[PDB]
Order: sequence, then structure tokens, then C-alpha cells
Amino acid sequence: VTRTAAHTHIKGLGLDESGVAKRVEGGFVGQIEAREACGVIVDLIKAKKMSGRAILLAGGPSTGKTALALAISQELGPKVPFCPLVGSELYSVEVKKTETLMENFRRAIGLRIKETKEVYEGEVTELTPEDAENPLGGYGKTISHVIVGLKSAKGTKTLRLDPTIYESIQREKVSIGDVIYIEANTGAVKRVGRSDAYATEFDLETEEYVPLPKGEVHKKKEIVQDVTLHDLDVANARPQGGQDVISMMGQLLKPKKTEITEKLRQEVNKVVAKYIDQGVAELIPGVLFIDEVNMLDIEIFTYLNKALESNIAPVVVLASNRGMTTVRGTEDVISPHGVPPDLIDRLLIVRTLPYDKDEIRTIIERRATVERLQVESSALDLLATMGTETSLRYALQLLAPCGILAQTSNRKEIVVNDVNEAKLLFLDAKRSTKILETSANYL
Amino acid sequence: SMPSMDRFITESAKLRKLDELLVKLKSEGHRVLIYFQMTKMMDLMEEYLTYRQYNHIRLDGSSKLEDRRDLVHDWQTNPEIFVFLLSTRAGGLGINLTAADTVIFYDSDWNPTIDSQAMDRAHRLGQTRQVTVYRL
Amino acid sequence: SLIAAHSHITGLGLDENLQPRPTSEGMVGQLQARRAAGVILKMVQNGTIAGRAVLVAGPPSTGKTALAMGVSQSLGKDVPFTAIAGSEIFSLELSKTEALTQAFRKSIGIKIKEETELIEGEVVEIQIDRSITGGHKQGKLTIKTTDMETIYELGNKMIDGLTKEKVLAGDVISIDKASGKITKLGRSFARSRDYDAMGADTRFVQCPEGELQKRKTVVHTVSLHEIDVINSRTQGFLALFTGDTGEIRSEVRDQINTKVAEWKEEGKAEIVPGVLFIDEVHMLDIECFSFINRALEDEFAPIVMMATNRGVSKTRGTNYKSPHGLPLDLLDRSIIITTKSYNEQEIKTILSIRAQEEEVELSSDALDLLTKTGVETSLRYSSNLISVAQQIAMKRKNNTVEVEDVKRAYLLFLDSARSVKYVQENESQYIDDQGNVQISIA
Amino acid sequence: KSLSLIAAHSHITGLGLDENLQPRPTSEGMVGQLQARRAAGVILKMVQNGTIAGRAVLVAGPPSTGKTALAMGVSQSLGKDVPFTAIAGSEIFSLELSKTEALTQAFRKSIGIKIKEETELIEGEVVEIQIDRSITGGHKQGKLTIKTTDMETIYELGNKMIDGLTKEKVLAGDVISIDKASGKITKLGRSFARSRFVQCPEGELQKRKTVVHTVSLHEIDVINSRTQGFLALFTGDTGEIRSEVRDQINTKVAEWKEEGKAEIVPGVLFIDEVHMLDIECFSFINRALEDEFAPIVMMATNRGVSKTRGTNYKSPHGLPLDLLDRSIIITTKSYNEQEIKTILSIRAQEEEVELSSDALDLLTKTGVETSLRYSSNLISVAQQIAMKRKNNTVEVEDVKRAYLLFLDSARSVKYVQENESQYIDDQGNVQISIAK
DNA sequence: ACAGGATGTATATATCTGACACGTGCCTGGAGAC
Ligand SMILES: Nc1ncnc2c1ncn2[C@@H]1O[C@H](COP(=O)(O)OP(=O)(O)O)[C@@H](O)[C@H]1O
Ligand SMILES: Nc1ncnc2c1ncn2[C@@H]1O[C@H](COP(=O)(O)OP(=O)(O)O)[C@@H](O)[C@H]1O
Ligand SMILES: Nc1ncnc2c1ncn2[C@@H]1O[C@H](COP(=O)(O)OP(=O)(O)O)[C@@H](O)[C@H]1O
Repeated sequence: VTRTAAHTHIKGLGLDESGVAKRVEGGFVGQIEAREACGVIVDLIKAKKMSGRAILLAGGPSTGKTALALAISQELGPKVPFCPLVGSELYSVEVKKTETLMENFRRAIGLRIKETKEVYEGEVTELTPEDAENPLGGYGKTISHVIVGLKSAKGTKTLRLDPTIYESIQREKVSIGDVIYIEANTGAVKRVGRSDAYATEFDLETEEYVPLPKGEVHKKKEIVQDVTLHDLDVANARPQGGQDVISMMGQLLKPKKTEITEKLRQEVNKVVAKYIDQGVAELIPGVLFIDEVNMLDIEIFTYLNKALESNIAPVVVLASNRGMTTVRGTEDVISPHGVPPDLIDRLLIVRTLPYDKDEIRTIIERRATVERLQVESSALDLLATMGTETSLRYALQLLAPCGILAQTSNRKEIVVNDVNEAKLLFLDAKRSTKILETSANYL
Repeated sequence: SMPSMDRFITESAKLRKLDELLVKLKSEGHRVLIYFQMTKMMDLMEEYLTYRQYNHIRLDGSSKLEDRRDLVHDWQTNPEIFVFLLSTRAGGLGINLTAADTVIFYDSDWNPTIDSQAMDRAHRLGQTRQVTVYRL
Repeated sequence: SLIAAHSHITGLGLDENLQPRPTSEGMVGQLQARRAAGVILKMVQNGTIAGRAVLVAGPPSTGKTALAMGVSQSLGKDVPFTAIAGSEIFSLELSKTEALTQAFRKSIGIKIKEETELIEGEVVEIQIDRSITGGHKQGKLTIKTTDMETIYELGNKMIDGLTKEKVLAGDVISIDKASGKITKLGRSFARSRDYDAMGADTRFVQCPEGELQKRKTVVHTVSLHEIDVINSRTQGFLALFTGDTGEIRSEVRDQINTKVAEWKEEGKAEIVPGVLFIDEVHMLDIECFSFINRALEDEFAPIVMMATNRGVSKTRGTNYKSPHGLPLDLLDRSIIITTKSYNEQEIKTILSIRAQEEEVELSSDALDLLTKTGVETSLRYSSNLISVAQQIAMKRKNNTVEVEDVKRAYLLFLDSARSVKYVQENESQYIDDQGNVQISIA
Repeated sequence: KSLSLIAAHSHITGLGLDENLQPRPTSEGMVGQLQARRAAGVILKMVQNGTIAGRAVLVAGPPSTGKTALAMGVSQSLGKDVPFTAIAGSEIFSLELSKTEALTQAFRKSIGIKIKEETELIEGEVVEIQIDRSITGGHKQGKLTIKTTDMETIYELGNKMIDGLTKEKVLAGDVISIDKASGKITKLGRSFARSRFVQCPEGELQKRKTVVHTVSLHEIDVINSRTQGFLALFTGDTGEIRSEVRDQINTKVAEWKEEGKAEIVPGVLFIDEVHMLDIECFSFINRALEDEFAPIVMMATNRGVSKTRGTNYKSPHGLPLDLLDRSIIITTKSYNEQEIKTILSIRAQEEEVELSSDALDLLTKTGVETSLRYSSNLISVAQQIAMKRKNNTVEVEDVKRAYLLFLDSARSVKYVQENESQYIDDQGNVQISIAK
């Protein structure tokens, strides 16, 4: 029916109203202390008061680190911006890594704005331009004004435009008998389609047929918009959407990342604070999630120390699975989790713990019942012993070949023989290393 | 991007199922009556009808008493009319609607007494074919 | 288009119970690996699960790339199969994660339903009105069939399609409304007055009858990466061919994912996942593996297949050694298929199939000698010797490869071990690792 | 103005000093560090005098001992219209600029030019608009009635003022501001008529407005280079401005200062984590400090006798000795327990957190035991644990619960070392299996 | 002091009349020249 991929049996942290966690709730099994700590972090994010609070999730492989961050994102809801990331993604070839980190910092602070629009709309009834006296004079356009007659439901208006608006109108290829939509905030013109007041079946260019727009031609409507700070920074750094030459040629050239200056961010902050002061906008801080944080080097860590101390930064969540490893970009610095001690001093570490046989067995039960598979009890116990012997993920990933081998024998139940056949056909890391060690020519 | 009729159709499940059987009902060459309850239950549906450019008229008692005299006459005389909208008690009381069989109830669940007169206006003497009642 | 290395493999050679035949569809031997690949093929064909990694490992010249070619051949049409090598990721205009993202998104196809109208008829009169500079174009087209006759209206691109492949009021054309394609089927009126400004020899077709306009439904498949590149900027369709798509932003991908889910909701489009095959995966950085570990957990992820032929080797970008050259966190979330080396009967059957593919007649003794030298040396060397021996036998004006031709080819063209021995016997004549060589022979 | 949630240094409003540059024990959100605060006050007076250029000051000490807080207090005490540039060390390793070019841009962003100018503005409340149009449209006549609370007048408009009033549509009852020379009309809002909302202006309609401008040297360098527009100040791709366009700016600024048309306002450039710069950057700084148009540079680092980047030897504070010869060093010391308690009380007061005395004693004890920053971070977590139990104040049990839930560095190191088989080490070895 | 049956409320509809609106034909007093 649907598609399942390594997750999506997790819907939330599954906590009570007082913060205590049920053992089996929300798709989670075990990890009670980590779930309660993540609930405290979720409440801290929902308080919307703090800036630059950073935690770190530490533990071994297959212990439930990224599942907790995904559960945090599901608990917060879609109105809070959540920016997933991998530590290898900060190494770009177009811009420096510091700018990529600051862009992903600004991408995690949302904004809700109740803005208003001025709209002229209706069906075009006439289109007559008036020429200039000296067309070849070098200065000034060919035309001077264009008379446009618009007709809507219980209304009719006549408009006199400059050549600037008419240039965008004729760029939209507007004829007589079309329904248009002029937005006065930017001069943008949208051609909705042919009107249905005329014949329909005599066209050859797959158009759509639109009724007459209701209400008057001139209108004022309120639109609720959800944007981030990075959207404003990008739209101001590379200007598009105006009717001038510079914003028109900006849509045609190839886009490229640029080092946004601090002055532009300060001006955008000033304008956004002015919008909030009028009661129009409202700030929604969010979460930045950097997975595999050991891939970063010392320069990004040293810039992260500076960037966490700013007065706008969101809540940062990191994850790592290294014991005591050298930091990348250095030679002698040995630190826990691959994170330097000055950054470790600014964190709050949440420990994650390994599982047992019972938790592995019920996790296999949950993953089997998510994937619409029916497993026998003896096969379930065999898979639980397999998971404790080798790996949890190897037992989880062997469910679908077992189901296929059961289906190819015209059967619905998964039995022990299917699990034995899947053991024979597919290997794991330890048996592959055993084959690699006793082999002739670098297998 | 302007609000899209399709997304308007597909975001409502009742209208989604309504658009399916109407295609084969038109392909059969038939006559359809649909009953309604709210204003906007019959203020959004003719947008869908004009999207399908179906021949339709709307009858309710908010309209004047003169129009009910000739709307029923134009329904019973013209065969090219396809869709006849209605409220509960506006035309389900004494109106001769023997030219159609398929009555479709959008939300007629108010009382069985009201619905028992509703198909009484259609399933009447003079019908020459089978009556298929669809309750949604 | 030419005779290639894996041109003799057409499928996997399996039954309905996924039991591999001993010799079928150009594949011999390797029953467990073929059965496992058939299970993976059924897993792709079901299309209900995402982000599963399969690793194919073994010694060199064993049939990993042959197995991947068999999987891609049995996968069928219109299902994407992206095959890349490990060294294509390192680019000068794209980061490694961006190139890996594009390679992941190229392997998911979107099948879109479309409604079109087909218009075929006989052209009566064309009127085209253009401005003085030729910018604005509009006009009316009068087309007809044997029963009906209609006057249409034309736009800019319809007029541009009519000006090319010039129609001369009596040609029979067919128009697709959604595609916008003009096809001139032929000439039916056969007019008398013809001026010498045209040199075509247009065919005599009949005037079509029946309905002028028909309704048709068409289905086409477009990958996710094409949709991203098209929606990225103004002229993205050229960048689909020139490769000038530099680091598409994440907002584009988020909005495309939401729009694709919306199209799936309305019944307009459906999702057909495919296979991404990364051959020679050991030539990848540690950052690529760290990206793959999180890219496999997404909703829109294909079935990733990797192949390698390394033992406990050094991982690139690190200073330690790992099994297969891959780190253990990636190996935890992968499923390993192991391939075995070949017998002599399998080698003889391989050589016979490759000889039949290259259209070479072989004797029994020549095949036995080729089997013996393919057992002693590698298999690929004895497979390469076949065409050379065929040319040598063709030089003597007989179309049958004999033992003397195989001996001559073995004499002329060397092996790896023979070349290593000849280098080590005369090491002063070659340039050493210290750059010393005796060029004088005295 | 200046939107912000809560910063890590938000409680500091400046250096706590009297008129004789002596530090109070607690003032303006700064606790302790008397000698460092006195030295920073001397440096602030040196910046305020403005007769001394190109002096380098190094702030060194252990981590989490008031180093960035001192520079934050200096930047607060500097006031407005004096440039302050704060960059990290790893921000100059760019892809489109060389390191010396980025350092030159950061140096020239901290020198300002103060220009005062005069202009004529008309700002009032629009009473009535009369616009008559001919059939041919050859000429436009008009009359504009505008008023303040003290005056009333009626104007006769020309053609282009009529065109500039039709554009940016002005109705009756609006409050607008008109520039005569440039022709720019700004709608300040709507006057108090209920039928955004701004009070009616007072006094004269025609007024003289003196505006004091402050332009950095970098802006003049960008503008005077004709290959780039002024949009490079916002997009950021100035792209290695040529050397010969800077001497013209220097000579012109010297000429303007001689003629009395402008004044030079020097500022402070602050480099945080200075140990991440290369040796070439230090060699460039050695000559860039000796210029006349050079600001006062404050650098901060916490390393001690480490390897200088780009070399293969070790040097004190990670800096070579020729740069340390050009600097005067301010040294910070570790904190006492009473100062830790006062700092934690100030941080709890900033976050409007009510603490019991026993909770404050527990936080002070665990701050002496582990870290100041860990005890600072625990307050906001324990507050949310307190709101989970539906009480306002923060008790001892909430602090103990937060201490149990969230670990520190030493406990995490202990848990890693006790179970190092389950983690990935430097050799890439791990044991994911539970049994055997 | 509590239960049970009355109205009260809400939140949509529905039909239907009441007291305003707007639109049109056509004459006599306003406009122009003197
Ligand atoms: N408590 C749990 N309940 C259910 N599934 C879990 C739990 N913990 C881990 N898993 C599963 O085990 C896998 C662990 O991978 P993940 O948590 O993403 O990163 P890591 O491998 O570093 O722990 C995930 O696929 C997740 O679905
Ligand atoms: N079972 C098989 N059927 C057909 N050809 C095979 C088979 N096994 C190997 N080959 C041949 O061997 C070569 C493939 O070897 P190779 O690509 O090196 O495998 P791998 O890359 O996995 O080591 C191809 O020339 C192929 O024709
Ligand atoms: N004298 C002080 N007064 C107020 N707060 C201080 C003082 N010293 C340190 N702090 C606080 O301690 C924390 C760490 O100090 P900081 O100077 O930022 O780090 P570092 O010393 O490593 O540069 C900051 O949040 C700061 O507010």
C-alpha cells in the first residue's frame, strides 16, 4: 500500500502529561531517560524564549539517536521549522563552509506575516496604446500610455498604464478576451486564461477557461505567509521580481551562492523587528539538527563557538558515535565523541543505552507489523537470537527477503525455513570478515 | 498560482466520489436530481458544474415565487437539461419531477419524514424507467 | 550497438520459484548469487520498501558486473537504472553530497497521466497574420475530413510548427494538442499548378473519414532529478543536457517533494522506484559514506547496489583499514552477497558462450586449450584471445580457429605473469622506482 | 529595535567603572576581574581619545573566564557612531578572496568618517487635493492644501509634482513628507481620523534637518572602484579590490580632514579565537598595524604553548614572538565560588527564574565542582522541570532531576571509558553485537 | 438538597415579508443672444 523506509513507525516521544514516559508508546521501546530529556528540550523549544541552546546525543551504533531527533521534529509540529543536516554537507565548492553554516543557522528561524495585497483583476475588454510624438528620439519609449478596460462581476474599470506595466503585461502575452490578475505590490501580472463568455471548442493551444471574477476590480485581501530569515536574505542579495532592468536580468543568469555580508543581515533584522513592532509579524524559532557531527573539522567548530553566542541562534541538536577520537583537521587533540572541549563545555550531553533481548524482540514485532507481514512465534524467537548474536539492523533488514521467500512458495506465514534460507543467501559483517580473512586473492 | 478547481475537487472526498458516477451518468444520457442542505452546499457546486459545463439550474425558496412556475416547466419540457439542484423542502413537496429517476442526497439525514417526501416528488406516476436512488 | 563485454547476458535465468537454471539467458554457474539477485529483483518490482543497500563482494573476474547487468536487463523498460563508478563523484563544480543527491534522485521515476486530443484531417485554407517585425503572430486554420469541417485558431508555437515542414493547403496532417507536434502524413489533393520553389516528392494518401477530433490518454515517465532541474531556474531544460545545474537549493527539493505527494494524492501521478548501482565503491571518501548513511533513511530512496573486489584495505580519507574498504557503520546497514570463483566446466561454458557471441567457429582442441590456459591464467585473458585467434585464422584463408592459431596468439600477446617475469629478468632496461635505467647496450 | 531572544552575554550593559576608572565589585552585569576591567577601561579611554592608532591588545586566560564578556562590555560602553567589528578567526579562509584581502577589508571596516549636512523637508497633514485634467492632457494644473497644528497653507503644483503625487497615491487626511530637491514623497501614515495611525506634526511646515552621517572607509573603497556597484556591500562579491584605489581614498580623506569638511572616527576591531589564523595572516598583521589609518585591535585566545598553524613549531598562545612583541597582554584569572554564585544569580535574574536559596547553593556547589557554563545551562532546564510540576519557583529536587538527566564532560568521559567496546575508536573498531 | 423536565443557546440552515433603495418618461423654467 504505502512505502516504509527505516522509520515511520515512530510518531512521537510518547510521554504522559507530567513528562513520564510509557515503555511502549509512540513507536518507541525503552530509552526512557533519553525520551524524558528530549521532552524537556521540546518544552524548552516551545517556550520560545532562549537563544543558542545546544545538546548532544551520544551513544553507540543502532541505539536510537536519529529516531529521537525525528521524534522531536514530529512532536513539535509542522509550524516550527526543522532543518535536517549531515556534517559532510557543509563542504561546498561555491562558497566557504562558514557561510554555509550561517545560512543553515538562519534557515531555522521562521516568521509568520499577515500581509495585504492590492489587486486589479477582470476580463480584458479593450487594449489601445497611444504613441509618442518622437519615437526615434533616443530617450523615452515608443508609447506613452496604454488604455486597458477591465470588466469583472458587477463592475467595470478603465485603467491608464505607463509603458513599464504594459511591458510586463505583453510579456505575459495578454490578448482581448483573457482574464488577468495585476498585483500592485510588485507589478507582477498573471494571465489566468481565456474567458468562458465566448466559444470554447475552437482552440489549439490547450488553454483553460475561467469564469468572470467576483467582486469589484480593485480589491484588498489579506494573505498569511510563512517565511524564514534566510529567504529574506537570499531575496535581497539577488534581487528578482521587480520590473527594472537589474531584477529582470537577474532571473536569466545562472544562480550562485555568495558570501552574504553582516550589514544585509542587520538591515533585514531591523525591518523584521519593525514588522513585529506593528503587530503584523510573529517570530517562530526552530531546531537545527546536525547529524554525524564528527565529520566537521576544527574551523567549523571554532566558528560554531562564535555562532552559538549570537542573540538570534536556534536550538542545535548534534549526534555522534565515537569514543575518544582525534578531531579532524588536527593531529594531537584527542577528545570524547570527536568534539573539542571548548564546544563540549557549551553542550548538554544526553546518553543513550543499548538494548536487550526482549526490546529487540518487540522492536522486530513492531517493524514486522508495520510492513504488513505475519511472523510465527518460533521464527520471531530465531530472529531475536539472530539479532542479539550479530546486530539489530541485520535482523531488521532480513524481514523482507523472508517475506519474499514465503510469498514465492504460495504462503502467507513466515516460518523458520525462510529465516534459514535468508541466512544462507545473505550474509552480515562478521561472516564477511571471516570469509575475507581466509581467502586467496583479496576477496 | 491561482486557486485550482482540481485541488478543490480532490480535497473533498464526497465531491471526489460525486465526480466519478456523474461521468457515466452523462455517458448514459440520463437525468439527475441532487438535494442539498446549506447555502454553500449549493454555492460551490455550480462552480464544479460550470467546470464540467453541464446544463443546470438551481431552485430554492430564496428565489421568487414566479421562477418556480417556469423552472419546473423548462425542466419537464427540455430534455437537454442535466442537473437540477434542490434544497430539502423547496421542491420536494408536490413538484412533478417524473422526467428523472436518479436522486442523489448530499447530506439528507435530517429526518426520515423529510426524505420520504423528497423522492416522492421524483418517484411518481408517469416515470417510464427504473429509479436508482444514491445516498452519499 | 557493438559487441561488448556483457553483450551476451539477457536477464538472470530464473524460474517462477526463483530457482536458477544451470545455463540460461547467457549466465552460467553462481546459483546462490543469482537466487539472491532474483530476490532483490522481486523486492524492487514490489516497490513497497525504500532505502535498502545491497553489497556484492568477491574476487576479481567473478561476475559482479555481470550480475548487475543481468538485474538491469531483467528489470524491464521504463524503470530507472542509474549505473555510475565511484570516481565520478569528485567534481570541480559540484560538492560530493550534491552529486550523490543527484545520483540518488535520478533513480526515482514519476509516471504521469495526461489527457490529449488528436486532430487529423485535410487542410483547406491557412491564414497567417504577422506584424511588420514578425514578432506577434496569429491566424486561423481551416481543416476538414470527409464528414466535418472546422475553423480553428492558431498561436505562436502552432504557427512556428506550421512554417517548418511547410504545409501547402491540401496536405494531410495530424496534430497532437498536448504535445504540440505537427506531422505531415502526405498530400491528398494533388493540385495541378505547382511552381518550382519546392523539391519534395510528397506521398499520395487518402482523406481521412469519421470524427475530426478524438480523445486519447498518454502515459510518460519523468525522473525526480529532471523535475528539480526544470523547476530550479528559468532555462533548466538546457541544463538537463549541458549539466550546468550547480548546487540546487533545498527549498526547491522540499517544494518538489510536497508537489509530488500532492500529485500522488489526486491520482494524477504514481511513483516508480528504481535501482542505483555504484560500481567500484571502494573509491569513495569517508564523507560520502557518512552522507549515504543518512540518505538511505529518506522516503524517496532507491535500492542501492554496490560492488567491490577489495579485502581488508585502507578506507579513503582515513588512516586505518576496514573490511571491503568500507566503514563498519555503513556495513551494519547493508546486506552482503558473496560470489565464488569458477570451476573448469564453468570456464569452458563461459568461453563457448563468448565464442558464440563473437561469431567465431571453434574446434574441440582449441576450446580445450583455451580452457586450460584460462584455468592457468585468468579467464578474461583467454576470453580476449578468441578474436585475435579468429583474425589470425582468417589471415590463412580458413574460417575455423585451430590449435596453431591459439598457439600463435598465445605467443604474440603476453600474460600478466609472463610480462612480470620478463620485466624482473631484465630490470636494468626499464625505469625503476628511483628513475634509473641503462639505455646503452654496452 | 534590535530583536533578540536572550543572548549568552545579554546581561552585560558595559564595564562597571566610576569616573576614576576604578571597578565596582558588581556593576552593569559584570562581577569580579578587577584588574582586567581596569585595563579594559584604560583601553576604552584610549579609543575615546582618538589620537593613538594601530595598537594591539591581547586578552588571554583559561576558558570560560570572562574573555568574550570583557569585549562585549567594551562594545557596549563604546556607544553608537563608533564602529565595532567582531569576527572569528576561521571567517577569513574564503574561496573568492585572499586572506590578506579579507584582513584588509576587516581592518578598513572599522574606521569611520563623520559628515554633517543640511536639507529642507516639508512634512504635514494633507487637507485637500484638487487635480483637474484636460481632454488632451497637455497640461496638469493642481492645488495642494496641507497643514500642521500651527499653520495652514495652499500650494500650486507643477507638472512633475502632480505626477509624483498621482504615483504613491495620497488622499486627504494622510501625513506625508516631501523632499523638494529630490522629489521623493514618503507616506508617514494616516492622521487621527477613525473613519498606521500617526500624530499630526507640529511647528513649521518647512524645516531644516541636520543629519550626521557615518561612512566607513570600506564603503568608500567599494564605491570608488568603478568595476563594482554599491550592491557589493550587500551581496558580498567585491572580489579583490585593487590597491591603487585605496591611496586616492586616503589622500581625499586627509584633504577633507584638513579642510574641515569631515572628521575621522576610529573604531575597534575584535578578533575572537585568534589562534586559528595562519602564519601569513600574522605577517600581514605585523605591517598592517603600523598604518596611520589603523584601528585598535583586540585579540582573544585561550590556548597555551600550542602549535602555530602553517608551521611545525610551538609558540606561546599559538602566536609567533614578533607579533607578541607588538602587543600588550591582559590576563584573566579563574573565578572564586562567591563570584560564581553572583554570576549564577545574575543569569537566573536575566531569564526571570525564581530560585530558592538551597537551589542556588546546590548550583554554586556543582559549578565549583564541574564548570560555570554547565551550571548556567542547567537553570533553564530546571525551570521547565519546575513548570512540569505546576509550581513557579525552582526547588532542589528539580535541580537534582536536571543533573540526573543531563551529563557533563567528566561523567561522559567516564561512561565512554568504562564501555569503550561499544563506541567507534580511532581504528574504526566497534562491537555492535550484544551477546558473545 | 438533588433530579427531572421545562426553556435557553448555539450554529448552522431554511422560507418569507418590510422598508428602504434605484431607474425612467417627459415638461417647463434655465440658458443664450440681443
Ligand atoms: N527505541 C526504539 N524503538 C523502535 N525502533 C528503534 C528504537 N531505537 C532504534 N530503533 C531503530 O533502530 C535504528 C537505529 O538507527 P538510528 O537510531 O537512526 O541511528 P543509530 O544507528 O546511530 O542509532 C533505526 O532504524 C530505528 O528505527
Ligand atoms: N555467470 C556468468 N555468466 C556470463 N558471464 C560471466 C559470468 N561470470 C563472469 N562472466 C564474465 O566475467 C566478466 C565479469 O567479471 P567482473 O566484471 O570482473 O566481475 P566482478 O567485477 O564482480 O569481479 C565479464 O566478461 C563476464 O562476461
Ligand atoms: N565577570 C563576569 N560577569 C558576568 N558574566 C560573566 C563574567 N565572566 C564570565 N561570565 C559568563 O561566563 C560565560 C563564559 O564566559 P566567556 O567570556 O563567554 O567565555 P570565555 O572566557 O571562554 O571567552 C559567559 O556566558 C559570560 O556571560
